[PDB]
Amino acid sequence: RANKTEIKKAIRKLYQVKTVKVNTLIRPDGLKKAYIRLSASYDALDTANKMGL
Amino acid sequence: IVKIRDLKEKGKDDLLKQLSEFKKELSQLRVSQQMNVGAARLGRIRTIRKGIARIMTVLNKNERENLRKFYSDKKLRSAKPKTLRAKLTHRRRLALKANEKNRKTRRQLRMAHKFPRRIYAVK
Amino acid sequence: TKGTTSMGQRHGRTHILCRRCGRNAYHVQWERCAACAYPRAQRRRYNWSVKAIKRRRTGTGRCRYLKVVHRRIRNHFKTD
Amino acid sequence: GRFKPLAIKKKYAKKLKQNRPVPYWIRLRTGNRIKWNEKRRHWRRTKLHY
Amino acid sequence: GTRAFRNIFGLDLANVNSLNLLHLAPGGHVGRFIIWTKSAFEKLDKIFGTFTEP
Amino acid sequence: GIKCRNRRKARRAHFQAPSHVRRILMSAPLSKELRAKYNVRSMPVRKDDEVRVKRGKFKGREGRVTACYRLKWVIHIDKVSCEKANGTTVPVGVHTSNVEITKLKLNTRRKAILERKDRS
Amino acid sequence: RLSGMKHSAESWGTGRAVARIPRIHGGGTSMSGAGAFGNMCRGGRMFAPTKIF
RNA sequence: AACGUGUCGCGAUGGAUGACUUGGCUUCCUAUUUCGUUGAAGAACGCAGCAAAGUGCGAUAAGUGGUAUCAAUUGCAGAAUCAUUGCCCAAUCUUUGAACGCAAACGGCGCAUGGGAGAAGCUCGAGCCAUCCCCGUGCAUGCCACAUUUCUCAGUGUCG
RNA sequence: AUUUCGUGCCAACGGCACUCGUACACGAGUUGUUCGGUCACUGAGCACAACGUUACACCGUUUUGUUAGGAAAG
RNA sequence: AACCCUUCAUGUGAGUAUUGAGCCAAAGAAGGUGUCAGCCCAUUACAGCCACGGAGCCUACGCGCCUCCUCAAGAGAGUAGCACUGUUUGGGAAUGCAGUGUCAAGCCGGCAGGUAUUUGUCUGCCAAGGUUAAAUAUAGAGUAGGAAGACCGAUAGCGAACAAGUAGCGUGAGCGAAAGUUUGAAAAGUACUUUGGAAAGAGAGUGACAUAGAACCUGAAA
RNA sequence: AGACCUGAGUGUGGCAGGACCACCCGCUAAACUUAAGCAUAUUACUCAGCGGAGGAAAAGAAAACAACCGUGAUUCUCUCAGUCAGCGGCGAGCGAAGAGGGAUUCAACUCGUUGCCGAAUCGGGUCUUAUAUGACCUCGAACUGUGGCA
Ligand SMILES: [Mg+2]
Ligand SMILES: [Mg+2]
Ligand SMILES: [Mg+2]
Ligand SMILES: [Mg+2]
Ligand SMILES: [Mg+2]
Ligand SMILES: [Mg+2]
Ligand SMILES: [Mg+2]
Ligand SMILES: [Mg+2]
Ligand SMILES: [Mg+2]
Ligand SMILES: [Mg+2]
Ligand SMILES: [Mg+2]
Ligand SMILES: [Mg+2]
Ligand SMILES: [Mg+2]
Ligand SMILES: [Mg+2]
Ligand SMILES: [Mg+2]
Ligand SMILES: [Mg+2]
Ligand SMILES: [Mg+2]
Ligand SMILES: [Mg+2]
Ligand code: NA
Ligand code: NA
Ligand code: NA
Repeated sequence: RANKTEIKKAIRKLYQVKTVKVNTLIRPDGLKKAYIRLSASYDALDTANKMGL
Repeated sequence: IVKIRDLKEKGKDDLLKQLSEFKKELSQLRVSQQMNVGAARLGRIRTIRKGIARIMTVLNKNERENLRKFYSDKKLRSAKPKTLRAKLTHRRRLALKANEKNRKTRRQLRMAHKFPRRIYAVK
Repeated sequence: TKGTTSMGQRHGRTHILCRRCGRNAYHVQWERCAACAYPRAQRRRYNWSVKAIKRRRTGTGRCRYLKVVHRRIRNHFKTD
Repeated sequence: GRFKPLAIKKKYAKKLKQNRPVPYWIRLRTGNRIKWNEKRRHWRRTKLHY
Repeated sequence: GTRAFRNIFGLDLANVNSLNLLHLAPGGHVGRFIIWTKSAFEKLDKIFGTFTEP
Repeated sequence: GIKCRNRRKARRAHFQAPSHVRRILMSAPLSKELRAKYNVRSMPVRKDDEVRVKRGKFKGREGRVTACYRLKWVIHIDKVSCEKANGTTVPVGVHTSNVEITKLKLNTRRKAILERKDRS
Repeated sequence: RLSGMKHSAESWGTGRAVARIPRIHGGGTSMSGAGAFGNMCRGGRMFAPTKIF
């Protein structure tokens, strides 16, 4: 039930990054998936390592 | 882990802080769940979830206690939220009160006083 | 051509799912349910089908609130 | 086709998740009576429409 | 005087007033072993009467 | 109070008993030495207790109680076991009415029970 | 009083090469077309049902 | 001769019979005995470490709280009075439904009021934050009483 | 309504066959300021409100410029 | 221990069974436990003992204090009645009711008194406003408990002893099953060798019994 | 300009709808069937349809029976009684009441009207530990009559 604007603000609060685009889809099993592109000043690989991926 | 006896004394600000730390710790556990975890790390998810529910229980009760005290006066008696009023069945809330059901007229009062019940026995 | 050939001429649909009961009985064109009579406030109940009545009556579902209030009555609304 | 309401899409999603076998560890429980999922569905046998 | 003689398996207790035929003739067959207390024995003349005595 | 004139009702109450009821139903007699000391006929069994089996294939065997499998109405005793085909060792269940208690794991709550049941 | 008689069975009539007993309606149940309502039928009503008076 | 027929011993196919029974049916009795706008009954969607159905529960989601008892639960994990178990006072209670802001094969669209976030801009990292976005509450129709410090009106109705 | 994709698999199924498969198993896949719909139009039509009728609304009227004996504009 | 003889073997689950001694009973009561149990377990009682209890109900109409309170007229009007029509009743020259028309009395009143009319007595009541426990129903309802049965015993008894108003069928209103997981006391649910791609076969092993091997007690007929 | 009457808008506090429906109360209302045919009759003032409650409902305190040496609200039970009561193509069929023995029962009350009074009544606000059957105030309702005594 979340929308794009709420997702973008939640990401910054949780991980302290700035984004440039959010794309969403609803999966066939009912879940919602989001692709989030970070700004060039932020490294997605560095953030994923901090997350624990 | 938390104990309900310790959460009782803490203030609202302290309880709200402890809620945020528990929610953050739960989020990290879900991330590891997507990867391979191990049995020990898979446990304590229920422990964190239980602790969150205990903090919310204390927070809600304190709020409801404050509202009851605020409206604890005969002045308002109608601004009180319906959820705070005593809930019985729908029929019991409309039936008749104790004082309304036993009302007697002036003639009824005098007759009852003049001819009271007696206990007599025979022989 | 009224048999096998005519089965290939059936294209649309008369009924869809009902918002109040399910059951796939909501007439699309007439905008009413053939099972619960929605959007009429009263639902259907006929004594020429006691089998159908016993399928829908209370106790065939969850009774989410009735369980609570029945226990409160048994304990004469003990409080605090 | 392409069009379907989100409510209808959610109903189909629940039926997809139901179409799966019984876990192996369920059969080893004390006093078990379940051997296989009796409510399996195939898209060519039974329709269920929606 | 029943308390001592209850719990004894195979012993039946009865009251001289309200004698039961289903107990006196089990299965329809007559002739049952009956033990009489002295007080109950002396009451049989009054309860059932005699010949030429109601 | 499970036993009733209704056999159908008595059997339903026994086999659908909750966990706290099954604790009482799984009781064992005390030994002669314990009876002479505590003056109690029998007590419910618990883990870390010492028992001696009196009825069945294991007669005269002694051991310490390892588990109280209430879901299977049995107790597990160490050194009372069987070998599998692979060589693994598995415990064998024994009904609690076939054993007797020789040593009790004392506790402040268990001591309260013994004083409750003291006939003298 | 309702035992064995809670169906909507009726006779198929003559000309269908089957006996004239009432038969259960519907399809897809293995109960469809089965004999019903008779004291000789499986799941039917017994002869002279017992009463409490 | 082969095929075919018949009797006996053994073996298949099939699921009768007997013995079992936490189920049904029938009769009788006892209560601090009878739902809902303080949102019912029903209907949908979700929740377990491994969890399809069923059961319990509702984002506090196989449960939080109180109480009595005490060592279990168990398929494998895993934790070690506090669990489990029985009962019950305090709570939570998603989307709907009489369904009631307006609609509806739409997880759609408002008005009023109070909050929240804010990567533009402004002022001195901080404070104000426009557009956009999120959340709480109120807003159906009819009928009854009141305007208690006695609200605003309309009639070539009757007077003045 | 997952039949799509990859890997594996041949018990049952594809009236013969299978090493193949729309079969079985385990995991994956559907990205929008501009595309279609709603936002935001009227049509053949429908029927909430109001009124009337009916023992009983679960009935009738409701686009020929248009509701209602009709004070419906905030 | 299977056509007969010889050698060599292998075979009896769990004592609630039998026998002999006791003991309890204000308790002999019917459930569980590897076979038929008063004394292995749980139960079986007050001829009782503890904690909790916010509303309600009962008790010198329970018991104190303050406050309050107390000790000539008339009688139901579009009503009753009457006519016609319809329905209803055992009610028959009309039992009750409904519609329309007509429409009272109270200065010797009105209604009833089971055959119509007019007249006079006698008897009993006083319509057209309202409230009210107990003894009664529960003929397909509930919420919690209890008690049972000369009943059925898995094609029977509820459709349903089982994930049953489920699977499945129909555009829909609706229709609606089959199926005891009853192996064994206990999974001790067949390690290992050998042939086979696998499924399986031949040996070995567990178990009192494997012709008790997993939809596994018994296992009939065609 | 100001009253009264009639009628609107808004605000404050409340209530109705839906479910259950075995039993109970009010309406509406068949045919199969029997009559060896069938139309009045019967099935039946039943089934199906609509509305409304409770823990029970409904009834209930004489404009009642009787004709006696008189009973005394309602409900229910045995009986009266398948009736030498009665209705009916007088066919098929149908069909009660009073009395009598019981269950229950300290069971009974009061609006209007008549006579004597005439806001002594109600709502709201404040005080008394109190939304008191108390007190004070009230150009609020009520004299087109609320209350109290016989
Ligand atoms: Mg998109
Ligand atoms: Mg045709
Ligand atoms: Mg066509
Ligand atoms: Mg059409
Ligand atoms: Mg479709
Ligand atoms: Mg049957
Ligand atoms: Mg083939
Ligand atoms: Mg009345
Ligand atoms: Mg059956
Ligand atoms: Mg059946
Ligand atoms: Mg209603
Ligand atoms: Mg009700
Ligand atoms: Mg005829
Ligand atoms: Mg004939
Ligand atoms: Mg004819
Ligand atoms: Mg009444
Ligand atoms: Mg009749
Ligand atoms: Mg008056
Ligand atoms: Na139009
Ligand atoms: Na008249
Ligand atoms: Na009816």
